[PDB]
Amino acid sequence: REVMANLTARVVGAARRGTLLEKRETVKSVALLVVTPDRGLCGSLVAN
Amino acid sequence: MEGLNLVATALAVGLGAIGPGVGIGIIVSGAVQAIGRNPEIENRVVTYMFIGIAFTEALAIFGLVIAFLIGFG
Repeated sequence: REVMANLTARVVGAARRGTLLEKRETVKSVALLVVTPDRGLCGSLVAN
Repeated sequence: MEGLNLVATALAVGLGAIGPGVGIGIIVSGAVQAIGRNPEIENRVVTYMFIGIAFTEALAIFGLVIAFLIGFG
């Protein structure tokens, strides 16, 4: 995180601001990574 | 003989072309690369580039002036 903070503070206004750092406007598709337990008996955690 | 002044002026202008020409070429290449690397500071480096040019061409100008003196008196 510290190295990434230094690198992001270094680069400003680049060509489409990198690739993974690109603030791509007109958002049309969002992918979600949800992490859940493999087994039950957790309580309200999986439901929450 | 007779063409010594002409040879002198030609050599002076040619040397003031070979030196300052490569100098301003290096100046422009370095400034363009620096601008491509950092467009935010461009103004400053551009001014510095111009200052360098305003020096280098000046030397060539001096040579041309000297040649013109040899051409005239």
